Amino acid sequence: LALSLTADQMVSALLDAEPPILYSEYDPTRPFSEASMMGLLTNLADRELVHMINWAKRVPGFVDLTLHDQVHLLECAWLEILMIGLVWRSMEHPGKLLFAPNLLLDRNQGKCVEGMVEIFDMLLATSSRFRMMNLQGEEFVCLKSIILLNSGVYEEKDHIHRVLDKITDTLIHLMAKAGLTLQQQHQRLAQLLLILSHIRHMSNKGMEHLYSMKCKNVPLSDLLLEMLDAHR
Amino acid sequence: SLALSLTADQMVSALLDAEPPILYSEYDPTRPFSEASMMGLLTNLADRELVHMINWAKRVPGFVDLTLHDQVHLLECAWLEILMIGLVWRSMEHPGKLLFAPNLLLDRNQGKCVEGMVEIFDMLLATSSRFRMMNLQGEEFVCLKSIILLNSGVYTFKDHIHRVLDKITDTLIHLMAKAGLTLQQQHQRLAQLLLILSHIRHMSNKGMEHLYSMKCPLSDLLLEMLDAHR
Amino acid sequence: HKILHRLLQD
Amino acid sequence: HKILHRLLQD
Ligand SMILES: CCC(=C(c1ccc(O)cc1)c1ccc(O)cc1)c1cccc(Nc2cccc(C)c2)c1
Ligand SMILES: CCC(=C(c1ccc(O)cc1)c1ccc(O)cc1)c1cccc(Nc2cccc(C)c2)c1
Repeated sequence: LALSLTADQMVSALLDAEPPILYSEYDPTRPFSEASMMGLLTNLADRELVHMINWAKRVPGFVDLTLHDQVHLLECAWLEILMIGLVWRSMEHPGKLLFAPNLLLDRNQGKCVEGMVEIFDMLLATSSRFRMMNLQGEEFVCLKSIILLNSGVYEEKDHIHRVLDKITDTLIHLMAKAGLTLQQQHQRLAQLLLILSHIRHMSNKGMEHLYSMKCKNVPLSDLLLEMLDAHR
Repeated sequence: SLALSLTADQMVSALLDAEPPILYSEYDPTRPFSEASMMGLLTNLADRELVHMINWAKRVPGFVDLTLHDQVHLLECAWLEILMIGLVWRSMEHPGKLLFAPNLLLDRNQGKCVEGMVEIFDMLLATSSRFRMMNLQGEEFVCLKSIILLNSGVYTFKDHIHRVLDKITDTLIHLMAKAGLTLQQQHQRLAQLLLILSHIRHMSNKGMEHLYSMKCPLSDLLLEMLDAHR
Repeated sequence: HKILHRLLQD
Repeated sequence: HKILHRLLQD
C-alpha cells in the first residue's frame, strides 16, 4: 500500500504526520544550572518521544513492519530524529539552537553543561548547512523518514529498501519541480544524504554522553531510560 | 584547484591509481587467539595501513589543495571509517568472513576472542553482504572512500570541499549511466550507497569508543589518531 | 514489555 | 606537533 503512493501523495502524507513544536518548561527567572538545563532538555525529549512514536506509525511502510522491528528502528534512530528536528527549526536562527520557542540558546549558554559546546557547534554547523542549501520542508520530512527507516536496517529487509527507494524518488521529484537540472538534482540529493552521516555522528556522541551521566545518576524518565539501554 | 577541471573518466582513473596496496598481517597460525594478541594483530595491521592511507589521501583529487591542518583534521576524523570501508570491500567475496589481510581471514566466531567485538563484527559482515548484493564495483568503491575522507570532518571546522564532493557525485552517476542503469536506477543506487556511509560512520564511532577504552599496546601514531577523538 | 513496545502496540 | 603532520608533508 505504501508502494502504491505517488510522489505527491508521499509528500502530503509525511507533512500531515508532522509532530508539533513543543515548549520547554524553561523558567526565565530560575537561574541556570547544568542539572536544570539537561533536565529541561530531558523533559522536552521525553514529551517529543511520544509524538515521534505516533509520527512513526504514519510514515508509509513503517506499520507494515514487525512490531519488534519497529521497536528496533526507533531505539536506533530516536536521537537522530530529535536532532534533525532541532536543526531544522533552528535554520532561521543563525548562531542559535531553538530547542523550543521559549528555549533559544547560543553556544555560550551551551557551556553551562560541561563539554556540550562540541555537539553544540556541530548542530549549528548542520543548521547553517541547511540554511545555505535552503532546505525545504518537503525535503526535511523526507530526510527524517529516511533516518527512521535507514539507521537500524543493518529477513524481509527489501520492503524497507523498497520504501527508501520510493522516498528517493520523492526527493528527486521535488527537485525537478523546483527547476533543478539533472546534474543539480543528483548533487543536491547527495548533499542531503551526506548530512545524515553527520547526524549519525552527532547522535552517537550524544548517546555516549547520555549513557555516562545515567551512571552519574545526577532525572531520566522511564521511556528515555529504556531508549538509552538499547545502545548499551 | 585542478581537481575540478577533470573529466569523470580521469577522476576514476586518478582514484584507481591512488589505491593503497593490500598489506599482510603478522598472523601466526601456530599460535592461537587471545584477546590481547588479536587486538595486537589488528593494531599492527592498522598502523601500517595508515601510512599508505596518507599517500592515498594526497592523491585524492582536491585533497592536496587543502590546508595541511585541514588535511590533518579530515584524516583524524575519517581514518577508521576509511579502514572499515576497505575491510568491508575486500571481504565482499568472502561471505560470513572478514578479510583483514590475505593471511588473516576471520569469521564472526573468532570475533568473540575479544570481549564484545562480535557486535561490530556482525555490522561489518552486514555491510559487506549489502555491498555484495548490490554488486558494488571497484570504480564505485573508490568514489565512496574518497567521499568519506572529504565529508566526515567537513562540518568540524569548505566550499572547495563541497565542490569536489559534487564532482565525485557526478563521477558516481557517470559510472552508473555507463553500466546501463536507467535514470531512476541511477539516483536510487546513489542514495543506497550514500546511506551506507551513515552505517560506516556508526561502526567507526562504536569502534573508536572501544579503542580509547583499552588505552585504559598501540603505536604513537594511533595514540595521536585516537586522541583526536577525545 | 518495553514501554516503546507498548506504545507502538496501542 | 603531530606525527600525522610529518607524514602528510613526506
Ligand atoms: C542536542 C541536544 C540534546 C537533547 C535534545 C535534542 C533535541 C531535542 O529536540 C530535545 C533534546 C537531549 C538532551 C537530553 C536528552 O535526554 C535527550 C536529548 C542532547 C543529547 C545528548 C547530549 C546532550 N548534551 C550533553 C553533552 C555533553 C555531556 C552531557 C552529559 C550532555 C544534548
Ligand atoms: C574492524 C576491526 C578494527 C580495526 C581494523 C579495521 C580495518 C583494518 O583494515 C584493520 C584494522 C582496528 C583494530 C585496532 C586498531 O587499533 C585500529 C583498527 C577495530 C576497530 C575498533 C575496535 C575493534 N575491536 C574491538 C575492540 C574492543 C572492544 C570491541 C567491542 C571491539 C576493531
